[PDB]
Amino acid sequence: MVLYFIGLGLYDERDITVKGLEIAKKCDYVFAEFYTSLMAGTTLGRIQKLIGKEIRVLSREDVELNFENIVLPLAKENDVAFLTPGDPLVATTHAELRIRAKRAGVESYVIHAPSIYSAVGITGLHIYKFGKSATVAYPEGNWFPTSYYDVIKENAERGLHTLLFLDIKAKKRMYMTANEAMELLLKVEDMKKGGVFTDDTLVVVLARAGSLNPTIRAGYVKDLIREDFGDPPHILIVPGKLHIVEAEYLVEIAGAPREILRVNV
Amino acid sequence: MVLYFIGLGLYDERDITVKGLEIAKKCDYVFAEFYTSLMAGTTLGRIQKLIGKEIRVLSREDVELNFENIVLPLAKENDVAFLTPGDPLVATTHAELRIRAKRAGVESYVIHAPSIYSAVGITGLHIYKFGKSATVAYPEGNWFPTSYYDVIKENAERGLHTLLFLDIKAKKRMYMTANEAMELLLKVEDMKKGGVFTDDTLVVVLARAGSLNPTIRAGYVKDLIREDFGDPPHILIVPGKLHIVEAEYLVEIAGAPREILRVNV
Ligand SMILES: Nc1ncnc2c1ncn2[C@@H]1O[C@H](CSCC[C@H](N)C(=O)O)[C@@H](O)[C@H]1O
Repeated sequence: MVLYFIGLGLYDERDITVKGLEIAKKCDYVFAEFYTSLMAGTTLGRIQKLIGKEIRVLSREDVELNFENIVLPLAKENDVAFLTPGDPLVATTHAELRIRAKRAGVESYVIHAPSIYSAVGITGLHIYKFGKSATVAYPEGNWFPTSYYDVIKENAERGLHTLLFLDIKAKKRMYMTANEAMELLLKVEDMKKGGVFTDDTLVVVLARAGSLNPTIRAGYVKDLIREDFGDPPHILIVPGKLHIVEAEYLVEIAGAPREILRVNV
Repeated sequence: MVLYFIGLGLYDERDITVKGLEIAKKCDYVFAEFYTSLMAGTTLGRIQKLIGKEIRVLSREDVELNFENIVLPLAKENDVAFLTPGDPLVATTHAELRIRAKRAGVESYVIHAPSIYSAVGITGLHIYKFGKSATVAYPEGNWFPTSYYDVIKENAERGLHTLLFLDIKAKKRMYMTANEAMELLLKVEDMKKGGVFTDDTLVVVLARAGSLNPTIRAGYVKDLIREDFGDPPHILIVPGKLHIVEAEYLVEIAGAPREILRVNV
């Protein structure tokens, strides 16, 4: 009687690890949530066919409010798996669910999978140079989130890159595009005047990481803000000072303006 | 005409993704490098058996000096796979290899897999709170590198966690232990006296991430410096101020002392 937290990866059903698949295939009950991220290259049906089990999808409320009443009860007398997009413990609050598991006397194990947090390495930007991360949240009513702007400022001041997770409204089927994120950032800039994000700021966009042909683009906000980066999910990155090799990759692979090759050391 | 960069994941031969395995199986030639890191929970033989292909292992020199003479020629007229521990392109030197492919008229695609960079999510520490990362290198002769100490200092003063990759002598398969890293840091502290790493510093050790039975331990240096965390690899994290939820996970899951709930939050 145990509970497995198993990541499904970045884009499609084949992004699950072999370990995760073999373990999922032998579980008695399989649950999953698809509100923390978007797997744009698969369907519930394909995932179900791969693991050979029926998958009960849980809503954010089911998990946050009733994980211990829906999943844990079964884990006390059966092998249960809880599937999630990407890595189950990255940019989610699922780690806390392991405490609930302990309290219920249920042992839990974690099976990792490709995460967008590390996949950004495909942009050519050195992973160790990424600083604090942030999420660009949709404004709601009179509330306009701006914390992410300060994160960029803090990292950039230290010469570090900033990974910006983009908002998602699973129920409404709304996925924030890199374009919308840029528009919001420009609005915060006009409000704060920190000189952190402007039309001349160099940015990198990574869309549908995990697919064989993800969209990887780098350039100035003024040029990319109205560019079509394809279907979601998208992630936006605001690089700090570039090493020469980072600039070379952005130019050669992400189509960045050749002028960025001339770094100001 | 195609080169696939395929990640092998965290620990053993089943940490490769289903996508990576199926693609590797269909490749005409398969190369691999084990110098950026190692796969401690498996062997080349077990990886070969899973993929059902002979694996040509390449040294750091083979890759950095002769990638275009060893791998690319075959990729020109065949489907070739290049396996790497973890997630491809996390290691800083990997990215440039895609430019080499482009220069040789070879298409390249990246197949992601779990990376320790994202797997640390299992420590319960929020991924967004991780700042710049660093590597603790073994001092040698008259060379005593200490830049990693400064990374911790700069992250911590901003309330961010610091991921410290530990040194490895790839060919000899000798891993720096978290204990050795702590000893080194106390030594650097005694030299810099910045009050960044002392007996009272709270640290988190993650050993054998990817395994079903990783060791996750949190506590003060004075208590953990001589503790046995099991077989390698080891990762050391120096967290910044903790969110109560992070602290509760460290206490409940990582055996941290209750004291952290009042001292480090
Ligand atoms: N394949 C992908 N391509 C681009 N962005 C992605 C992505 N998968 C996730 N994201 C980004 O991350 C956000 C979800 S955050 C949850 C992340 C997940 N646990 C993981 O490990 O990846 C999305 O709204 C999007 O901005």
